[PDB]
Amino acid sequence: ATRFRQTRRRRGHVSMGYGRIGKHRKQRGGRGNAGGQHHRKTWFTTFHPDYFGKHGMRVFHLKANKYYCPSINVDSLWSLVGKDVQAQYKNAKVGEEVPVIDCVKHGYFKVLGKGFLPKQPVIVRARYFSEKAQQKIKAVGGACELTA
Amino acid sequence: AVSNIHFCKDWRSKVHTWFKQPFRKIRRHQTRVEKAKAVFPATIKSLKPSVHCMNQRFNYKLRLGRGFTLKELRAAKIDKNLARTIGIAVDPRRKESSKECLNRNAQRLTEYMNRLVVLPKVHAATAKRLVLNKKNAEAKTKKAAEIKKFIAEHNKKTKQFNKLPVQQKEAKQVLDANKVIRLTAPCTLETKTLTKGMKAFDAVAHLRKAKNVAKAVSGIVKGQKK
Amino acid sequence: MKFNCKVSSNPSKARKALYTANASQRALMMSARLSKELREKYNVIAIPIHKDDEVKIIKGHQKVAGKVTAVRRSKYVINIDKLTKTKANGQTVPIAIRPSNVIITKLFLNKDREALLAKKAESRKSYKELVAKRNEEVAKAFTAVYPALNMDIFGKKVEPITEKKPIRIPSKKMAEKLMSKPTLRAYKTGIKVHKAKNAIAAYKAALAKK
RNA sequence: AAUAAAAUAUUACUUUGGAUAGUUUAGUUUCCUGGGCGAUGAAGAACGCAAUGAAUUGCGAUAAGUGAUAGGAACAAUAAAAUGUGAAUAUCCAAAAUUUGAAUGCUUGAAAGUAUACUAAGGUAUAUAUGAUAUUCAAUAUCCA
RNA sequence: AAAGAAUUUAAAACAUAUUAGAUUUAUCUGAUGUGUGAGAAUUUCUAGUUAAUCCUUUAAUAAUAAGGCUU
RNA sequence: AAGGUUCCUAAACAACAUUACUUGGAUUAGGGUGAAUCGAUCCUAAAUUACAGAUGGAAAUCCUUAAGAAA
RNA sequence: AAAAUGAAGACAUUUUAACGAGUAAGGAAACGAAAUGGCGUAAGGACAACAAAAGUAGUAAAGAUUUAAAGUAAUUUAGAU
RNA sequence: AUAAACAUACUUUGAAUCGGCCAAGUCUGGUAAGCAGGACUGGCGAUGCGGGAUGAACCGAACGUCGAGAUAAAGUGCCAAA
RNA sequence: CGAGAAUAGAAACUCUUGAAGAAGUAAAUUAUCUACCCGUCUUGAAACACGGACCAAGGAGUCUAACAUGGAUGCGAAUGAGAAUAGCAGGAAAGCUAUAACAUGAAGAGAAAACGAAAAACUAUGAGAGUGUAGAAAUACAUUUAGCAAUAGUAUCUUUCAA
RNA sequence: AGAUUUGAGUAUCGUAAGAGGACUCCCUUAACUUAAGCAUAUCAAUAAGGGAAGGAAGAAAAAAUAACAAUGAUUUCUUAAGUAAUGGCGAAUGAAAAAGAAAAAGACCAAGUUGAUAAGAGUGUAACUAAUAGAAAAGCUAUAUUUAAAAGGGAUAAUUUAAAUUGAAUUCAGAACGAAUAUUGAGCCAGAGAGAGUGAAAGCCUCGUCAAUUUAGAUAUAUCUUGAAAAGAAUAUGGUUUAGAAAAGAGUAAAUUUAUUUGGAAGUAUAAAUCGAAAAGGUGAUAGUAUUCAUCAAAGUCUAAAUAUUACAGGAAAACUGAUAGCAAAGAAGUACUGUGAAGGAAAACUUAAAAGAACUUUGGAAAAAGAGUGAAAAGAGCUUGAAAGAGUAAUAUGUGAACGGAUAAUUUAUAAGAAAAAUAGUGGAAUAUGUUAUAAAUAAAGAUGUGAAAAGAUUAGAUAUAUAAGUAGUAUAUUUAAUAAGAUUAUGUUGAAAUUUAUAA
Repeated sequence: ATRFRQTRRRRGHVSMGYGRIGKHRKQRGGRGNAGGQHHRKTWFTTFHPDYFGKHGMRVFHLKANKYYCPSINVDSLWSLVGKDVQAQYKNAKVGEEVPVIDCVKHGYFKVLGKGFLPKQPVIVRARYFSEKAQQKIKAVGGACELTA
Repeated sequence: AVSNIHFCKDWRSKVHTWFKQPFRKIRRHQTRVEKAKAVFPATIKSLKPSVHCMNQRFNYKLRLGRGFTLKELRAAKIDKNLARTIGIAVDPRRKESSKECLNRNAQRLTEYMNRLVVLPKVHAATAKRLVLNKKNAEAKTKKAAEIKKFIAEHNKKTKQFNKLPVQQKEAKQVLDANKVIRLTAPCTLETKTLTKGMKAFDAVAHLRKAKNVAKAVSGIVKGQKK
Repeated sequence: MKFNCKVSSNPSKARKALYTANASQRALMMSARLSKELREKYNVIAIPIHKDDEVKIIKGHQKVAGKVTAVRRSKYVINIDKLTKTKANGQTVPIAIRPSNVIITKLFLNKDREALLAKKAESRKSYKELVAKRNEEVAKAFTAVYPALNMDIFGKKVEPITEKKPIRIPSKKMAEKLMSKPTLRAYKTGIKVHKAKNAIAAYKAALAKK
């Protein structure tokens, strides 16, 4: 909407809101991130204090697929099957039939332990487990299964 | 935020606009229709395997591959020379990855071969194959008796190749065979019985024992040479 | 609406093809309509004009009837012996007339107009029998749904549905609050004007009664 | 102190100028189909051709046009002649297509020319590199009587 | 010392033996055969012993080399 | 050499030759250039350019009778 | 700014009180008690005689010259030629 | 004690700007400068109005459009109101 | 003599001018007061600082791409999927439909290996809801209850040599 | 002499050249610019220079990825991704596998084998030849399996391309105009209300547009026929007697160095100098040696489809420009004109419906002027309208070294405000007010909770017909017989808000 810009409101003003003592000239200190260590050092120190330097080891060819590991906490496990199934198997214990949560089928590899689980037995099938994740699943009456 | 914009080169000669996009649909769709009218079996997008994706990030998913291996055709009792003529993709470059891949893609070929209806090479009713079917039809009936029996009672040498299903039927023209034979059955909610042993299985220790075993092979080799 | 993608609906392209058209397509464009006497004899609506024809001007200052003395296709005009203007010094010049302001009253039919007119006649008949085939098919499908009616109802007067069933919808209260001020003010003024007209109509009727 | 000749100001009319308004046989962009030249001489250049033409258009010693096939009565600034026994007009067709130009017998500056062979004048062929076949040769290059 | 069922049918790599051919050279070429590799224990824990022990070189290790982290 | 019809004649003077022009190298329309012997054409000078050969990534460059079964 | 009223009136409500200079600069649009208010140029989609012939126009459009009126102003409206 | 609810505390985003100049019951260098440089405050810049004849800074006083009065700096022989 | 209070009383008019042009407004001239050349750089220009002879038309913060803040909008542990692409009616550069790869987010710290969050929280002040009394018009006190947002401070937990 | 090798001349039949280069494949070591200087770097496979191509070109069938529950020629799009990495680690530069789509197609030489070997080659044609990757020849054979006389002709149909033809409804009526399409009134067509022309605005005047027809041209599109439907042939795993007891791309891969290049960093790609393999070997991007593992098998060739296009030609569109705008060019525009040359490079749209473009007289040497006439109107060719700057004419007004502006009045001019009407006392009450009745209208429901039906389907168990059959409730389709689970959609009860406010007639 060019009719809502500031240019339409500054017609008749000589400098178009840019100053008379200091004009609107071509440059204001260099093109791009110029002068990162001479006259814009106070900008990089103030707002990007670790911009210049090196840190860590180079990975010549990083295989980004080997670091892929989606995570889900324990409190969010039941949302995979919904509250309808959760209430159905609310009154189960050892011996009878218990729902299985397939984290891998939903795209989750590692199960972390955060928050609180409902007080029902459940079987959790996944690729990795945290120490506190297995504790919270076992403390509620469930079992942990590995995959892949 | 520090800006990283790569417009210092002459981007104006690098700009590609998509004004032809609404007309690619019309071109491709019309050509796709034209091929179907020419020889409708051709556009069927010949059957393809069910192969897993690569890497652990995707390895639980199935996707159509290119071509059945020569071992999968043998398992399904199809000649590799006749396979290409009846809309089957064949990829000799594919090494058989596993027994499960061999079995799963053997069902795909067998299921496709049951839905297949090959028309006679010559439309005349005097074609040799149609005549040949009549000549040995009496042998088929007695053959179909004993096969129907030891199947009905039971429930190492087999035919090398099966027969091509050849007959005369109405032309029900289906634009592709991959969408008729699904890769994966719909997934229901799996559910299991909780046992005492299941409650006792410690998953974390198994993960760390498996990991720490792999990281102690160096300690084994280093101490060996000493 | 045009659906043939080959023809153009650009006004500028149409005029360009009008000025640069060759003689072959200029003849078929300077057509004129036959008169009642000639239409009944030949069953032909219009034919391209020709020299030595007799026409009658129907639009213009002078509606005279004369003989065609010149068919100028470069100027897209025709000339009549009766329509002339004296050129000051004494000589007369013909007055150009567009061929769409005249109707032919006497053909000059040697041998090719005869063949053309016969061809033009059968084309009219062939289209008439084709329209009749379509019309009965449309009528046949109308009877199968309304067997008690006939297709002539579409040519007569239509009686509007006078029933005024209202519907309760929980948005009529919000109608005034869903208009912008420019369209709210116009709506309210129309209501105010309509009410005042009804008030004067009511007062007039009372006076007429009394 | 006085004058309104000049000067100044307003309006009407006229003038120099071509703004403004109305308009478009012209452009710009995108998209669809093709992307069809040449030793069988191309693209380009030059000269010439209309009853009255200088440009432009079309054409090539058959010249603003020829034949054939469609086409059906015109063109016009002024005359002429032709014209339903076929005027205009149209073309992936037929004949024809000047000097040049890759330019290719030799030469070429703004150069007029000119050699041989085949069929006086006219018309064809003869540049360089190259494949196949035919024919004539060269070198003891290898044998060899 | 204490808890532990482990998931279920279409198979090739060849470590090879044993034969049917050919070969002399760092000699090869088929087929018959079994296991391998097969599936209807494993973990924790206390006391020893041995070994390894700051991270990485992305198929697994090793001694060299190189790169990381702190100063 | 350069110019290119400016040459000759007739009609005519809107424009042009710092006034004017009946004049004009200006407007319009016609006419006008005759070679065996004068020149070009022929020969070579300073120099210039080809086929093949040599050089070059390339465009192209060198060579002018040396390198050629050429001339 | 604060009170009162508030489906449509209208003048962007009613009342009271304080306030109003200004270069550079800022206050985009919408927001009923409106988080500034408006004028103008051109083009696109709608609306424009509510009873079935629905904005103006050869009974004179656009434009041009002026005379007057409205608005603090940008500008608008109308008459005459 | 006095004042303070359109008080107070802000948060975010951002414009312009960092050539200055003047006065003085002030200071330093200099013989001195309408010179050069500083401490505190008020101004001019950005500012018109009344007075000083005239003046960026002096004195009174800061500005929506007007009417009527009392005033400020300062004036009351004529220009010029008294 | 007399406040309060109770009881009774009283205000509707003249003149002049105006379609023979009132009031107002506009134009020209005169008279008193008043008025330096516009734009720009500059501490400071009417400047003996620069551009400007006059008029008309053209004339200068726009477009693409990445990020951030902010106001309106839809959905919300999800949002987008006008990613390519594939279909539908209609003939359509428009419209509609696609259980979908992925993008951002739901988990953070470490160079990396290796890991991966509760004492079902605590304290302080704080939004709101009542009941009574009184002034008495609104409103002003007493008292019961709840303690969201925000700020600050605590335990506890993940990662790091280091929070 | 003769048999060969090599090299020439000539003759015949052909072949290359030049134009174009928008898109395509390449050669070459630009600089301006950024880095607030600058020298590496950036600009940048960028400009200029040069070569070669087609309707597309390039690439293309792993000495390829990956470390997986693994993929599998090439090309193009999405994502990865401003990421790994590169970089005076500064400015800045910068991919690819995985994954989602469009399209899909695989075949050859060389080497090896067969040798009464085959106009031209024997210094070798021809035939066979790979993932069960020791092949290759001759004859027998077993089992599964494929199989109509091929190619080429002729005809109909279908799908497309082009041309031609056809293609409705007021030649309506009145008034008025120079002129009707406009205006008033009465009708009609529409699978046609896209558009143009017509004295002026048209759905019905012309041409076209919607629905169509015909005729030609092709398709590797089907049918029938030539054409018999046989003999045989073909695919794969075996057995058998002979024949045989192989090959798999060399100045190549790699190495030392130099130079360029790359995101590729102890060297990603190319080239040059030197060196140079093989009882093979290459790759797994941190150099090195060893042992395992994985995965391919280089150093010859071809290959459609999906993709690009601002040359050029033909079309269609547009929230583009409307004559200082839009291409430089709306007219004889790459034209006039300038330069020795390479090159540079404009301006200029409009009379009217129709020229009906005044035509005869007087004055004048003539050009012209005045009459006259045409036209709806001179709009009179320097022609639609005709602004400002600059002048001329007429009217009005003013005056001593500038002019113009503002406040306030005076003079003059102009504009411009009206037709009703008093007091008191007989009638005469008229709009309206108050409240009484009646009528009409408008205004209250957001939800909550019961009982059903139901299409396309899904699953399971039978039956029938067809095809196929692995020894794994056999599979697949079509039609039916039942049964269970849910069902988009959809029907209908109960429950729960009224009594006010306006208008109208008395």
